[PDB]
Amino acid sequence: EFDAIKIALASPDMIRSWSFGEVKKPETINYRTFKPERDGLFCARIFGPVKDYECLCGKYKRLKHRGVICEKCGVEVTQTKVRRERMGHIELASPTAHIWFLKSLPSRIGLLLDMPLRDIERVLYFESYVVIEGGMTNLERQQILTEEQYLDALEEFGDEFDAKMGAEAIQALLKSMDLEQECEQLREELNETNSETKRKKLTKRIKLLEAFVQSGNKPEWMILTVLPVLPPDLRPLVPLDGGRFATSDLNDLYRRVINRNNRLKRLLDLAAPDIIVRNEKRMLQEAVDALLDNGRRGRAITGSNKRPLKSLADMIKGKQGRFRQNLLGKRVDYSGRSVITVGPYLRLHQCGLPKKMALELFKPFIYGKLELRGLATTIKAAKKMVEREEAVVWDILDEVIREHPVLLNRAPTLHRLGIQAFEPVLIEGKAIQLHPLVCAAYNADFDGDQMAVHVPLTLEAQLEARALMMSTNNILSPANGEPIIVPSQDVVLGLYYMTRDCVNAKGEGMVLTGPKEAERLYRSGLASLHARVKVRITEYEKDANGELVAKTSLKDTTVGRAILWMIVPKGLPYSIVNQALGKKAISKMLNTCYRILGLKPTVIFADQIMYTGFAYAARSGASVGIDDMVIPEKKHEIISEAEAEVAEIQEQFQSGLVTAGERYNKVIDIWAAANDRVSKAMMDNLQTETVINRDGQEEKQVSFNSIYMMADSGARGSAAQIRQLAGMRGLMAKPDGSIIETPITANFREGLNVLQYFISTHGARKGLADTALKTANSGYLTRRLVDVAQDLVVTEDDCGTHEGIMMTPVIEGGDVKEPLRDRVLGRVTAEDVLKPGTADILVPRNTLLHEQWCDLLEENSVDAVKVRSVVSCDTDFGVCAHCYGRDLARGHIINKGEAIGVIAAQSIGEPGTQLTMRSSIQVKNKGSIKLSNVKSVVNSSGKLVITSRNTELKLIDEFGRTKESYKVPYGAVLAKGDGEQVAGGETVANWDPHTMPVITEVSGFVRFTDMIDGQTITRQTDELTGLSSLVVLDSAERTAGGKDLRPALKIVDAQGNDVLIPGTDMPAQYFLPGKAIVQLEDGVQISSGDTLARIPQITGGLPRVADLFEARRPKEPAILAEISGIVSFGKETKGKRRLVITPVDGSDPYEEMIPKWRQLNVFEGERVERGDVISDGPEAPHDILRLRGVHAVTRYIVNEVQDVYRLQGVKINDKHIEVIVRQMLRKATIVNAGSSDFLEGEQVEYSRVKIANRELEANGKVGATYSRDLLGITKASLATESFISAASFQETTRVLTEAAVAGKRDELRGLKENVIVGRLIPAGTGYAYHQDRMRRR
Amino acid sequence: HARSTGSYSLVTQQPLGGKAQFGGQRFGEMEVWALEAYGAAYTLQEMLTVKSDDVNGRTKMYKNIVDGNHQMEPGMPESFNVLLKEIRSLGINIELED
Amino acid sequence: ARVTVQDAVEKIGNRFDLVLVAARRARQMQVGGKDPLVPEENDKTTVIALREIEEGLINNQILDVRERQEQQEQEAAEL
RNA sequence: GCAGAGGUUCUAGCUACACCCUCUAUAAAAAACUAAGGACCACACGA
DNA sequence: CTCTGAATCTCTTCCTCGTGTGGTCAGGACG
DNA sequence: CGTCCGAAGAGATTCAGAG
Ligand SMILES: [Mg+2]
Repeated sequence: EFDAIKIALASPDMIRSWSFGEVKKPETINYRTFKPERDGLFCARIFGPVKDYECLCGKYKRLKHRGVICEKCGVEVTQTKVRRERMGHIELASPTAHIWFLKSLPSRIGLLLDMPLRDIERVLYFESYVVIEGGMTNLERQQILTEEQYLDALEEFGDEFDAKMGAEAIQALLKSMDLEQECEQLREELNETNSETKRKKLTKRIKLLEAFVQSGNKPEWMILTVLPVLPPDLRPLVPLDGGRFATSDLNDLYRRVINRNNRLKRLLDLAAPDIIVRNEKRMLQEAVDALLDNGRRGRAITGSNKRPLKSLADMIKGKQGRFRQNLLGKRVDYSGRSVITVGPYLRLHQCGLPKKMALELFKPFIYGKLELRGLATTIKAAKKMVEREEAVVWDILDEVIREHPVLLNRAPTLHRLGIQAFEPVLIEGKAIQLHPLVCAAYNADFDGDQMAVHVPLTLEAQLEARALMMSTNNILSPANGEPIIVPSQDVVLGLYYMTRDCVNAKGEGMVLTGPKEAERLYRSGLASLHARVKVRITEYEKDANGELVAKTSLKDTTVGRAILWMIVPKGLPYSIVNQALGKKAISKMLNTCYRILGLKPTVIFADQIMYTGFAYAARSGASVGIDDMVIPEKKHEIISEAEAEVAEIQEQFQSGLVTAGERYNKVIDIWAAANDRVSKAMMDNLQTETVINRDGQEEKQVSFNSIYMMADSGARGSAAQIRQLAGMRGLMAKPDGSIIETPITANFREGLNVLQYFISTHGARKGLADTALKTANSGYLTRRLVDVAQDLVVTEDDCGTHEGIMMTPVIEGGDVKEPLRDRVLGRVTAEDVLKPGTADILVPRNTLLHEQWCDLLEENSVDAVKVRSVVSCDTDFGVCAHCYGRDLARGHIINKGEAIGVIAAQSIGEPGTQLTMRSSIQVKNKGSIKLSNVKSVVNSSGKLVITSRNTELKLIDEFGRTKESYKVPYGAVLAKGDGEQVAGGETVANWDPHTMPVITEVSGFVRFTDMIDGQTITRQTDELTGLSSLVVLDSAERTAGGKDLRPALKIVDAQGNDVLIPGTDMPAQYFLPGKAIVQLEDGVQISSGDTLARIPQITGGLPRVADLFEARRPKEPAILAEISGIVSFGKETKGKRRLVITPVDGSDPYEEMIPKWRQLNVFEGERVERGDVISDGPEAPHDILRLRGVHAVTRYIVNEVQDVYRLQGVKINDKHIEVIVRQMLRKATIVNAGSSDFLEGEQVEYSRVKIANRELEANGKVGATYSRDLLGITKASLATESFISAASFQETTRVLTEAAVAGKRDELRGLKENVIVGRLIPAGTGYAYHQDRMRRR
Repeated sequence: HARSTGSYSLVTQQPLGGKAQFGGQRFGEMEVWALEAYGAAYTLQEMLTVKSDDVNGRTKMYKNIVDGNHQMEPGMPESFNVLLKEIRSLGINIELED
Repeated sequence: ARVTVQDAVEKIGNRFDLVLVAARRARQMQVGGKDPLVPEENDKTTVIALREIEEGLINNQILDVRERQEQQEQEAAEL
């Protein structure tokens, strides 16, 4: 219907145009009669008639009298709904500043005038006079002059000089100033002054002035002469409550504002003394401030119940504001709620639903069908028929529920699968029945959990619900390719009990014709459910070109595993049902079924497996009892040993051999050892103790105990959750987190001591409070993630970009956390992968890596695969399908259009509730060892030493893959050589953790140059070996006398001539910094790789993810080499040491300040490339993006957040993190304007500058260069081109103020904009409509 | 708490804060995000416009369903008009281009 | 009756244009007197449209050309 | 059946979301029928 | 003496839906 | 019968160290 939305500063004439009148009486209504006040806030003439086409007097009461006002009262007669849009204005006697521009953080009014805000709101509050047009005076146009100084000026500036005060005075200033003149005046100060901070302030002023010379806005408009009022129906009298008519809302603020305005009018016409008039003007200013934004001053005006009364800005911001309460998400009709019920008889495509709920929700449909069939002539009679619940109504109801999906909806819809469609099955009752499989997807319990049901109305709505939202269409969660409808708790236990074996069970040994015979034997009761019997199966495989071949063989198995064979579809092999079939096995089964058979066979197989699991779990009778949890017989002796050990430790501490700290550490260690021992004893008693024969003498099998079956199967439970039942509960921590010295030895099968239960409830309360805080933190993170997203949809199909990220299996010192098979699956490569054979196109350039390709990758032993990343995509206002990859919910490429920003945000934020809050190098296995970027010189010991700093051991096996990766500290000696085969279990590199060696690159004679004993390095004594060792004094500790001279170590030969670096004219000098112990004195020869000086030397929870996504700089940021070159030092650590890096070829205009306490891994004789770390500690993403590139920072953040998610046992595909990061760094800064219109200081969206410079480079012109910058989610979201999106997120007042100053027009084009407006969403079915609309323009 | 049509609120959000008062359940911001994640732009649009606050839209949808033609007359949410009036009343002209 | 729309989306590889085309088909069936080509089995319009798409005889191109022909004989009705 | 009135009932009924018939300045042979308002703050609880 | 970095001060939220209750400008008398 | 009175981080704002 309508084009883009624009926002601008409201001109007073525009306000007059808006208003259909002018309110004068403060009074709203009469109580004598609910008729509105003649000139009050509720008024008929100003805002239209109260009743539908009736006047106040009632002279005209029919529709034919529309468009004519009354006579005695002169009120227009029209619809009452017109009263919801007619506005009015208040003619303020004295102009009042708008608080939004006044008390803004940047202070629009103050910044525009380039004067401090203290002065501004001093002159607003009538306690200091500004000097309008000072002219031929000492005082200037922008000058403060309080009462006494004003009198001092007045008594001797009695000329025509005038210095107005108040908001009128600032209006005078704003009128006097010319915006263009100020811009051209400040341009030369911008071009001249070299101060960074000062120029930053000048640009901020220039931006404000430019945003007013471009937009049709006048600076004077900020001061508001007329105050608009809302339509009365938007701020009504509130329900009568028996005539009480009372609520502290806008009506009250408007009443007080009108009262003050009338008082000012009376005083102005009365010519009251200036002090009283000034006080009343201050009161009016405070009233307008409270009206617009209450709480933007010290005292928030308070209504009844002594609470801040909601203002005109409290209803546009916050959770209860109009945006997030009525636009972003709004209540809906055709909706009902009830507790949920299992109802296993249902299929996941359908759900149970009460008759009353179907009758109430589908009332219009029932009325329509009744009218069509003629059962009721009219809607009114049909409605009565629905009330009578006549039997004919139920038959009609069954017709409108045949194929009408409903949207089951749980309240905390964390992710996409929170709401799913279902075909309602009419059930008698009052509880909605939810299919058991989708409970895991819903994260829904059956403990009073309630979920709303919504009824799609239009054919488009029902049809898209059926096509997309059906549980049949949602098998794989959007977070990862793993199935989401997997048998979760009880059916998995039934399958696990089904697929086991006794070594001697009834009916074991005989051969079975097939699964039918197995079912016949089990049901007849003459053969046990799980007995090892050979069966004949017709296994079907599709190894042909889609054709299924039949293989018949006698596979040894059990009866229970044979039962499942008739359930599985034809394509699945028998090797998947021949195991114990725990939770992981069933998940792998369902994934293979989805990837082989498809979707419909997977749905049918899931339903059948659910049926059989439930049925045979019922037949199993897998109960729980006291005898089912066994106490280890060795638990008593383990407890006795632990008590003896703690007694010995306490006795040692009493003597004084061990102090408190080491005693505490020893006790904790020995109690942990006892806990591990008792846990192992419990597991042995729970899975090994079972003794059962084989018709022979004796045999031992895996236990059939109830708790072991319910825990090992993965049905429900874990290692700690089973330890806390039979074994020692373990050391339980205090509130602060420090461990109680004495653990809760007693388990839950036995009783607990009162102190033991006190520690237990300490831990439980800590966990409950942690969960209560963590769910709120995760909700906030999900909101931020969604809103930094929601403008990113798959707009194209391909971009032809060769860029991407090189996907490599992640190694964090240990084993392979995620193999490349599960890391690149579903993503489209960027360049051809090759096997060890070179120039081999194993996988072509632009083929999606499905299961077959990934399986081929593993057997070809690939190491690193370059893949097209969503970050590297060059598509504007979206990304292409190929750069994203698989949908992760359907086995194909992402559909052109589907919104992936919201999918990624929900996938990231869903596990937020599941998160938390608080040497030597040894080879592991056999394999080759090669080093990357390594410089080594053979020493006299035959070992290997490293000259580079980022040498990093990668362990290559005989397959060519990197089994292990270890970081090599500088100077660490390597026992083995390059490419030397090593056997797992022996250390290859070892070093002193508290020592930084200065090992020499080339052996030879070293002369002590600039070494003075007494001034630079004092010869300290030694009380340990008897031979003194030279220790270099610290620069801060040593005086300036020994500080000016530069310590150095010159290398010479036997003839005394200097030795130069191989290939470098610079001699191999070495600098010794402070605190460097030099055992080797002068005249001592040094071999290669010999140490010269022995220089001596976190969170992973939800807050870590929040910091990572907000791009928070760490408390101790790691310094990275901004430029590549040699290192030089400047100041003598005068408070802040400065470091300068100069390249061999280029200039050195970069200087960095480094505090003394920061450890430096770099010296002044080595070459460091750009991005190499200098200090130690966490590195901010901003520096990584600036130096190492966008791909490097994307990889860093993806790896960090995945490692955070790894510890909690939750897996999220890296594409979600990648797209969120792409949305994070969508802003760019133009370092050189070039020929583009963009200014240098200006930062613009990367899409804008990319489009502009690609257009400029399309022809002979040269495009402008830019510098991309990374900013946090909560900062990228507000800093967006859409004002209506940033306003809806956070800081609504600031965003709206900046938009109104800018005059910027929102073009919609984002999911959340079109949601707020209420039009089609450019995400799914609306994407085609939006692209048609664009192509029609 | 099942409901089809009932009395509406000040902002004209039809469900009227569901309780004893006959109400519809708040299709909150999380559920809107969930539909956005799906390829849903018709059910979401209908349930954020013609099912909640569009007075002309609501009347037309009711008349259409009782007619048997489940056709959505989109219109515009009245909550957005309320927001426009509230932002204008602050003194910030926010309007639409035709 | 139908449970899943898989074969339909292998017929129409968009999963989004499928909804639009089947919605147009359902609109033709309800608002117009159009007879569904697959005979119904006590099925609603929104699912019989998906049944029509499943057999492959109804999609965006066939629907567009069919409505274009109907418009053509609509001009030709008055000669 | 769109601007009004009348009719057999029951003050009033003209599509008000709304139910039957008449015509453009005139009132009755006629059974099924009728109503279109409604906030915030706190508490407790559930998931 | 004028900015530099740094301490200080101020703003801006800090989940998402339900179900029961209860309390809320309060003009007041005079032409 | 009507009518007039913790907490956590970011950014602006001082504010300060050093030549
Ligand atoms: Mg539950």
